[PDB]
Amino acid sequence: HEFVPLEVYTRHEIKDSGLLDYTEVQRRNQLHDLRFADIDTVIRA
Amino acid sequence: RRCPTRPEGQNYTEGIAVVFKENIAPYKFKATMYYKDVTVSQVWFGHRYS
Repeated sequence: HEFVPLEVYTRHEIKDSGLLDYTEVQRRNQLHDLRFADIDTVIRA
Repeated sequence: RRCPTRPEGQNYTEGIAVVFKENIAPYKFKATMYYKDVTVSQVWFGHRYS
């Protein structure tokens, strides 16, 4: 007889069951300046 | 003596099954966010520096 690997929920499913992930939210939020702003430019007058 | 007999044997019914489990995965969809970053900066300009 052969037993296949069977499980109700995977690690990915359990981790994604969370409504919010702090890691992903922080990752997306801290890229805000690199995307919607110019970090390097300096304006002097 | 009366020798014992085999059991009746289980009456097995062939069929097709779909097994459902409780859904924990959130309902996902695509949304679009419109907003405005308003940044007001106060600067003090010194003799040599700002």
